[PDB]
Amino acid sequence: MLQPKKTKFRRQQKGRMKGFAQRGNQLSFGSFGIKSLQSKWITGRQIEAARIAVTRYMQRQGQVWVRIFPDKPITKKGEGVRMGKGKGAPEGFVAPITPGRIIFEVEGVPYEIAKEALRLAAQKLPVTTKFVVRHDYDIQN
Amino acid sequence: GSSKNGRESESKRLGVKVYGGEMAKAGNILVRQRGTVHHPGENVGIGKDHTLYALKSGVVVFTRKKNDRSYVSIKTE
Amino acid sequence: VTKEQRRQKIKARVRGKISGTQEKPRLTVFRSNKQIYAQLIDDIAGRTLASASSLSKKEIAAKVGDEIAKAATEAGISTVVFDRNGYLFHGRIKELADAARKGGLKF
Amino acid sequence: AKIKIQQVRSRIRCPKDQKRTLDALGLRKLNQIVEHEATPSILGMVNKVRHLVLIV
Amino acid sequence: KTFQLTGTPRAEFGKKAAKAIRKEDQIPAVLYGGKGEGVNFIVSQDAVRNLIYSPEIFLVELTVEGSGSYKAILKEIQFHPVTDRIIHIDFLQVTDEKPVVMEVPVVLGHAEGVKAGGKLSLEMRKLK
Amino acid sequence: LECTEHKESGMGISRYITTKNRKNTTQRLELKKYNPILRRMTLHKEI
RNA sequence: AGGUGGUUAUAACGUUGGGGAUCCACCUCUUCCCAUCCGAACAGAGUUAAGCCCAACGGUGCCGAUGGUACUGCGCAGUGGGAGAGUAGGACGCCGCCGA
RNA sequence: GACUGGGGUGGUCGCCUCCAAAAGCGUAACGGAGGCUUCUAAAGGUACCCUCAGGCCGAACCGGUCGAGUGU
RNA sequence: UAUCAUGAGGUAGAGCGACUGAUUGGAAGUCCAGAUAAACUCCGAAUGCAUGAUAAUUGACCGAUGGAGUGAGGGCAUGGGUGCUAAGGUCCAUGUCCGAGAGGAGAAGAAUCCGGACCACCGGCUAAGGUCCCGAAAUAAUUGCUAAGUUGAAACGAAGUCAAGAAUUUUGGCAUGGAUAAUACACGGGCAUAAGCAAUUUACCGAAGCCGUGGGAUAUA
Ligand SMILES: [K+]
Ligand SMILES: [K+]
Ligand SMILES: [K+]
Ligand SMILES: [K+]
Ligand SMILES: [Mg+2]
Ligand SMILES: [Mg+2]
Ligand SMILES: [Mg+2]
Ligand SMILES: [Mg+2]
Ligand SMILES: [Mg+2]
Ligand SMILES: [Mg+2]
Ligand SMILES: [Mg+2]
Ligand SMILES: [Mg+2]
Ligand SMILES: [Mg+2]
Ligand SMILES: [Mg+2]
Ligand SMILES: [Mg+2]
Ligand SMILES: [Mg+2]
Ligand SMILES: [Mg+2]
Ligand SMILES: [Mg+2]
Ligand SMILES: [Mg+2]
Ligand code: NA
Ligand code: NA
Ligand code: NA
Repeated sequence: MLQPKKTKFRRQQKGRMKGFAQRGNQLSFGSFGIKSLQSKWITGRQIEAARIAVTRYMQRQGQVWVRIFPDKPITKKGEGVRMGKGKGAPEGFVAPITPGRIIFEVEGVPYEIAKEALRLAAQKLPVTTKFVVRHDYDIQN
Repeated sequence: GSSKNGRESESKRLGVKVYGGEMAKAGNILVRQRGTVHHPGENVGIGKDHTLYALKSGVVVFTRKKNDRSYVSIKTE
Repeated sequence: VTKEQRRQKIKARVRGKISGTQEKPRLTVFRSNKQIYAQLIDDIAGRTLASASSLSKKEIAAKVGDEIAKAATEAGISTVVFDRNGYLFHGRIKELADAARKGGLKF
Repeated sequence: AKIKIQQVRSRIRCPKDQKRTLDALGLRKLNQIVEHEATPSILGMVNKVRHLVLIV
Repeated sequence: KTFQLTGTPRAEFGKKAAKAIRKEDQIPAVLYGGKGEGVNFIVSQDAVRNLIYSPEIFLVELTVEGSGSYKAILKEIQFHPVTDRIIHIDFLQVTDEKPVVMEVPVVLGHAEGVKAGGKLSLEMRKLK
Repeated sequence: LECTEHKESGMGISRYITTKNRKNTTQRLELKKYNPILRRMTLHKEI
């Protein structure tokens, strides 16, 4: 699991994802990446599946960065439990993301199959994605 | 299950009662606060619970100084 | 901690209470390793109304206080208020204050 | 100087502050015309009820 | 290591004006620096082949129809969060006094280097 | 541990009501407060 | 070259260099005023090194546009308001009173 | 006895503080977190005098540069 | 109610070597670089609020007294909590409507769009929405797109087609496959290749809204 070791409060109110990402929308540390076109909660299971997919490809060269961390706790009520009487049982952590936020990024890798590895990662996510490249990258390496 | 919460206390109706530019009389309460969020100045007293009140009649003035400290004073005559 | 910030702390504490007006003006007293000074101040427009200086020395301090009282009586000041100005009210400060009391300066 | 304001849309489902602005202008009926000096206060009322009135 | 750019003056300001300018497939830009005042002008997306390019390509000799001509560098570029299009450019006017600060690509041990317009003050690029 | 005690030795009578911790003060309090009859006077505990 | 104020540090901190018939400060001595284990501070009866004052430095801190963007009122992207951060840069104070 | 996403079971019932609360005040939920049913003869009043807590250096102690306490 | 003037905010947003708690690389400290928050803040709006002065405007604001009813609410929009970012769910806040509200369009609908019914009239103008027939008014004019009778739900696939580009490739418009159960089925129906979709212009239809004519009633002057 990808989650914090400690938190001040075990519970959190469900917020409201509002607009576009104003930070973490440009490509630092890397050359290629994927941005999200939608607003959604992303689970650690989905993140690990996407990273495993992107790293089974590409062999073991290059570097892979995930730039979102799930730290919002969520609960679920249960079967036969009626409404009310407080919060339900914990069910892990999620990361809230907005359009324009970069999820995954890769470096040190040829473009033609970085485009394929990132697509393989993006097929295991509940958001529509967009491929992005650095605005200084040249074709001849 | 059950919840271990559900408690609250009554709200204390704090805040600025007379704003800068208004006319106040002697003994009028100007600010209700917890601690000196605002400080007393000329012709303004402070009570046991840090309540700011006017010693004389006049016009309430709010002013800021170093450390962004806010002072409340009464301008008379 | 140096004497400058010590005396600045004491001066701020004393000015917390004391202040001088057109009537009842402030009476600052400066003491150095030699000589002494006294100044009568209105703390509204920042105008000094009278002063005295040296230009044992308990006699010198008492003479300075009496001269300040004479200047105050010449300028027409009946009541004053006197601040420690960072010094403990003892020694030359006490002597100068007693001399100002023995003169005019009804305070 | 004098300008003419004519109500063209209904006040139904409009908020009370807008209804009271219409009253302050003096418009109580559809297709009613009032005449007022073009002071900044009157212009502010017209701005507040711009989606209901016409300058004729 | 020398680019040539043309521009036209900008008069209206605000979000409505900026939206109109961007809908006409253009980018608002500002040139500031040195002494005296600066200028606000309009660049074209097609006219820009500078930021989307491998090398530095500094010294963007600028010709604004509302004033004279100058030399400057890419100082700040604003991108859209989603479409990743250019929405605003800011230029730092370069003078022979007070040499400018730049970021220059490295090799392998070689760089592009700069001495004219910018005497000194490089930082780095792609140090990996 | 805390308790209410009274001040006495008036001049009708003059009483002052006040609390005191008995374990902290096994002894009897004595404070000169006032007499609304005339003036200041010493007042002692034990009512 | 001191004291005493009004201006929320554009006023503070720092570095480097310059200062003495007297202005301040360090400086000798504790008998009485007073005082702490300690005259270090509080209390009294040769110096410019340092405090202090002067100057140069944009260094550490402060201030900070124009433009754009976020957000937002109007029950509509038409009509109004408009940041924060950042970037240019500004800045090593200013207005009094008494004294010599 | 009442409340109660039917009732029962469980939990709760007065007061204080924060968040829910939408930048005046006020504002609900079996919404999210905690406390109280006291204490001080000084821990009250006043005059005077002091300044925590932490990091490095040397061996409870000497010196130089930026959170602690306030009974609960 | 509006305008102007004055005043206090800590929300949205933003930012966190400006603190607290999380987080990421880093090269137990430290340096550099990501990034996060209802119970974080070095910052910080738009609206809202208070006071005063003007203007417009009703008229009903305030006192004191006679008489009450209500104290089961509901839908929609916005800001939120809760729930599963489910419910024609539930709990608050700000508006609005149904309740207590008729009339017009949507085939037929309590609260979606337009609009507040004193009475009469075989008069006229409009609103939303419309103008081939059922059914009032254009088989009006001009310019394009669609060939699916589309028309009158998504990841994900060809790209059928038009258009705009750049160095294969992007970009939008309209279509197409994904597309699915039980009495007989739908653009309301006929039917339409425009009578579909997009844009513009002019006429016209269209309500118990407005005007006209006749007749009453209730108040303020
Ligand atoms: K601006
Ligand atoms: K409790
Ligand atoms: K229908
Ligand atoms: K017809
Ligand atoms: Mg409270
Ligand atoms: Mg019951
Ligand atoms: Mg509030
Ligand atoms: Mg926020
Ligand atoms: Mg509010
Ligand atoms: Mg009831
Ligand atoms: Mg009820
Ligand atoms: Mg309901
Ligand atoms: Mg709902
Ligand atoms: Mg009913
Ligand atoms: Mg109604
Ligand atoms: Mg109807
Ligand atoms: Mg007609
Ligand atoms: Mg009709
Ligand atoms: Mg009518
Ligand atoms: Na509650
Ligand atoms: Na700013
Ligand atoms: Na800034």
